Amino acid sequence: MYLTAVSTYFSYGLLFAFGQLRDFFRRFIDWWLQGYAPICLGHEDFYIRRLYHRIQDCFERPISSAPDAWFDVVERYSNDNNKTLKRTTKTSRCLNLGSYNYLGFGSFDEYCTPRVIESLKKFSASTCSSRVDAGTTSVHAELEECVTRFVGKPAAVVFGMGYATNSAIIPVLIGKGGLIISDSLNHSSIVNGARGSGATIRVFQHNTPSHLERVLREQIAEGQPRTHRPWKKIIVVVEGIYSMEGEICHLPEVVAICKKYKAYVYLDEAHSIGAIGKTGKGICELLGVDTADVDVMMGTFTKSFGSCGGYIAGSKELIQYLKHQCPAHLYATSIPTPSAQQIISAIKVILGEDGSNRGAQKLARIRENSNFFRAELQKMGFEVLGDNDSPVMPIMLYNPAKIPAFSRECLRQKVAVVVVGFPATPLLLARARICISASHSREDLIRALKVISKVGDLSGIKYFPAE
Amino acid sequence: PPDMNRNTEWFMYPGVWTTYMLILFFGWLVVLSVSGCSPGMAWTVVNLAHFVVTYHSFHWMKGTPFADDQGIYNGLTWWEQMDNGQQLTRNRKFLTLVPVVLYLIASHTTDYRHPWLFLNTLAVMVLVVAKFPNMHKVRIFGINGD
Amino acid sequence: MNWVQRKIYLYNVTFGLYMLDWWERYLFNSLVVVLMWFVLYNGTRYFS
Amino acid sequence: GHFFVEGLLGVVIIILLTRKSYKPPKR
Amino acid sequence: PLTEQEIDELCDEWVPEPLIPPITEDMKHEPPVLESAAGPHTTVNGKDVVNFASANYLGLIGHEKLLESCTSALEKYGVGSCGPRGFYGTIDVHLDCETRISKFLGTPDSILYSYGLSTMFSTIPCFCKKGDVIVADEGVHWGIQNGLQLSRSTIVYFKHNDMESLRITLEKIMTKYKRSKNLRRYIVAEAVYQNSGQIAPLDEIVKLKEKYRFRVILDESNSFGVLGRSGRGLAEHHSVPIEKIDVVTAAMGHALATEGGFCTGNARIIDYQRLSSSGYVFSASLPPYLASAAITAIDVIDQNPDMLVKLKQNVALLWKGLSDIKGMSLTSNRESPIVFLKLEKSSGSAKDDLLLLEKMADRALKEDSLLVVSSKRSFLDKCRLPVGIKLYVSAGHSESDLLKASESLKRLASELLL
Ligand SMILES: CCCCCCCCCCCCC/C=C/[C@@H](O)[C@H](CO)NC(=O)CCCCCCCCCCCCCCCCCCCCCCC
Ligand SMILES: Cc1ncc(COP(=O)(O)O)c(CN[C@@H](CO)C(=O)O)c1O
Repeated sequence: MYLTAVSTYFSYGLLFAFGQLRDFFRRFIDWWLQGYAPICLGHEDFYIRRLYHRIQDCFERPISSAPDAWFDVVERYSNDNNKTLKRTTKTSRCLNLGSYNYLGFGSFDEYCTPRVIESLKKFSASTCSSRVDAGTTSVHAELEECVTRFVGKPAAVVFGMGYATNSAIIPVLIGKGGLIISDSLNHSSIVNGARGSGATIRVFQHNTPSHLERVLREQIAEGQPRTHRPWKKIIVVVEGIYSMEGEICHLPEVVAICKKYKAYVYLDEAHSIGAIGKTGKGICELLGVDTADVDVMMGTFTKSFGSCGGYIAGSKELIQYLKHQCPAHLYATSIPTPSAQQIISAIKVILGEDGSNRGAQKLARIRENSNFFRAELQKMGFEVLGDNDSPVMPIMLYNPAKIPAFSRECLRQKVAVVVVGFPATPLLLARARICISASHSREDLIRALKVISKVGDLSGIKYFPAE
Repeated sequence: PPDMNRNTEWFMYPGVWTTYMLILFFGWLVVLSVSGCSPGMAWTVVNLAHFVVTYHSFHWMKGTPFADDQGIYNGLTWWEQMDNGQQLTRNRKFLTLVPVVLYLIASHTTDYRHPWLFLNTLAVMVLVVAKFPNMHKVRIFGINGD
Repeated sequence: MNWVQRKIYLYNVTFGLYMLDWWERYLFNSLVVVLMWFVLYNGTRYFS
Repeated sequence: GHFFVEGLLGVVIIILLTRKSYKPPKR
Repeated sequence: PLTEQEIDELCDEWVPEPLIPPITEDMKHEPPVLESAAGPHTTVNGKDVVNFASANYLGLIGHEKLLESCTSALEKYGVGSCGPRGFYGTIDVHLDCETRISKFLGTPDSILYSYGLSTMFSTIPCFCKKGDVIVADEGVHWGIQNGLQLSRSTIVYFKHNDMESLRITLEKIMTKYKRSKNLRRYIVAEAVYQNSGQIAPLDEIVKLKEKYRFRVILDESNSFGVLGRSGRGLAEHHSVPIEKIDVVTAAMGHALATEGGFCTGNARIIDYQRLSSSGYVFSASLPPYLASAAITAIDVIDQNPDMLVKLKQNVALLWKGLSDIKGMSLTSNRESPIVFLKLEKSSGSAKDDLLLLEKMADRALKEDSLLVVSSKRSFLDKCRLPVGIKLYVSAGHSESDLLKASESLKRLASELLL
């Protein structure tokens, strides 16, 4: 793991050198915008033109089918010297290892979709109005009662986007004069919501509760930066599970410290609300944390319930305040009615109230599939991140040129994966995420493992001894 | 605390000093091999190629190539963004003592002949002066000031 | 794909040559060959 | 001449490599 | 250097404020709960009401070709897309919808968003950075000002729809920054203002931008599909080529009866937004059945241009029947479908005026079966335009219930104002 670092730095330096060399001619053969400033300066997008454009076919692949265990991938064929990949006919059937349907709700199933269609036949796909005006229907009133009695809090609100649920709610809770302490690896919606408020932002080391206390004591003993005024509030923000890393938060230790120093806890659990937990109640049911010890609880309906939107769960007073001062509730358009019927029906299937047993089989299959896959990868020699119970499990690649090689050798043998590189990760740590679904069968996973073994032999990403 | 700036946070992982030295040994071997010459005339080329690249990368360009951080570092060079602006840290000391060591090698192997001694001393003085702790956020006569 | 054709593939992805243009890698593979004969020829006479 | 400058520079090296890090003050 | 025992006492002495302030008795009201639709004739509480609070200006909610188009997409794709546009979240209907939009407007490329509110607080920070200069209208809605605050640039404001003020401000900027000539400069406006119901004078903004070398970002949500002769927005209403506007954004919750938003412009600008934005790269993509309804709506608008003639007649008729109001005054433009009634001689208080309007909306819904909308401003909102009552008139409203909304609103003003 030392020669791997040396090779990674060497290859990135080679890319840097060649990109600068080509940029020194491009900006010189332009002498062979009528007073308008350029959209973007030459070096403000260097890695989009010199790194990302080289490996372009590995992203934004169109699909012509529903996002299920198997799907159809359209192929692209650019002619203009690899500038704009445009598509053709003639798809190919691949195995899905890159979508986010953890519980398998992302296609047509025989309970949810028939009820979704008859709600659309009656409410017509949108209300064209906000929730405070004409955007509240019967469906919207029933959805919040369903979310409340599934998350375990006195009250809840539902919004139409999950990025907005962070970036428009955080400004309402804290302002100038307050403090926000954030985990280093929090999502971009949290960071943008924190910047959208006037509060001060400090950060603590990822998932290390002994540094959170060190930051809290130093910030409380000093006060606001130049004028040592007391802080009005402190809010600590964590995530239930971290998808790039695959790991679960140390939530009991965080909640014990926050009570000691009188901070408020904001929990973002979008990759964990349906996936983990014995009855699928998230991280609080798995780690035995009392749900009255967190003040705000947020989630998304995209990863497990096969829909769109987000929610905030808290106390009665919090929700009454938000429904009076929140910009997303006052100014936006309500969540579409056929897209709320989906969440209602998915919660009824999980809770077991559809009069069937499919909701327990889904929860038993997602736990069984991911444990088997993670235990099978580790004995082959791969470096796999994650704890034990997550459904997402990255594989370390480390070398920038091993991203297109891995992706393109998997796709030729009908397996579809996700890879991520530099700008989005640290320099040394490119990886490939694997998302396991409850709709994958046992004889699909054996085929995927057989392909990935061969590809990892060729690329040389078996960094540990086998068994 | 964690760095929170992709433009500098990578410089703390292992293997970076070793790769810095290996690149400079590889460059010397390339200069010797492509155009047969003597060790001194090769260490001079390495010494003066390490000045153009390093000065432009560390002390001339301002800002970051990543646009998420809207423009918060528009007025800072890469050297001034390092370690959040804190002075005389470990990595700053290493980056300061590299041109000094690379100057002695290029002088003792060239027998201190003058045609090259002027250039090899000018490079080192310019490179070391820009890294003084009191030279922070200051531009000379307004050049590269806006 | 036999042993040599395999080790060449490994070298290409380990040093970044795989995701470059044909001339960019051509300008590097030849520059490495020039460096190799120099070492293999100043070790049979210089140290002899 | 050819060995006094080397000592001169070796002195400033050991002066530099002993200082303690610090950060600038506020307003 | 504090000893470790002093910090314990210091941390024990600190006491924070509550997460939220106490909930007073005047801020726990509830809105109506609808059944059966949101069209011009919806249903509330078992009674039949006339709706003036939904923004479907074309009357497309409940259209046969939209139900038929959405059913087929629901039977073939499901409901969600399960990931962002950069990881297998690109279904082929997204690629068809972007092409259909840009062929309607007459541009090279388009880009789709999953939330209609996010298309403006993710686009402005994508172009404007810390050193730049933005000139905004002062009347822009909250989505624009959030994007203005997230982009760390310098913001200057000019008075609402006042072109002398805009010219003065542009000359003033083009003297302060006369030194650095490579300055990025933008003008931010809005085709029909949501907070006033007034129409931007675009033929003069274009003359002024070409004189000082500025770029325009335009928000066409309440003009797209209603305002031209053929529906192509404000540009063909003022007869300016679409190429002179640099960025055009819109929301699909108005007049297309859908959800989402788009942006349109060059192939160079659209390709830069696909890689560095925020509601496009870090959010899930639009559900396919919502994109499959936009395609059918754009076709229906493109084949039936007498809807846009009928909308204007409805607006003019409501103006003819509402001109004898006593305590109020019409302060909106005569073409826009957002009729905005103002409150003349305010009671004096910033919170006693709102109580009067909230009371006169409730009585309208209770006694006469009318849904109207009154101003609701967040404490994060920086708009200082007057408050009042708004009516969203659509092509689906009949002449019978169009003079029912004037006769019922002239009666509560001569009885609750003076
Ligand atoms: C072909 C083998 C190597 C070829 C030599 C070229 C390598 C030169 C390294 C460049 C270092 C750049 C440091 C900061 C540059 C900033 O200005 C720019 C713009 O803000 N930052 C960025 O673009 C984002 C930072 C990402 C840069 C990291 C990618 C390159 C990683 C190289 C490995 C680090 C070890 C080398 C440290 C510096 C070595 C100096 C080169 C020696 C000169 C060679 C001449 C003989
Ligand atoms: C904490 C948190 N909050 C929000 C989101 C995105 O919300 P949305 O799926 O409702 O857009 C994600 C996943 N974000 C996805 C984008 O869909 C991704 O880029 O991986 C998340 O982890």
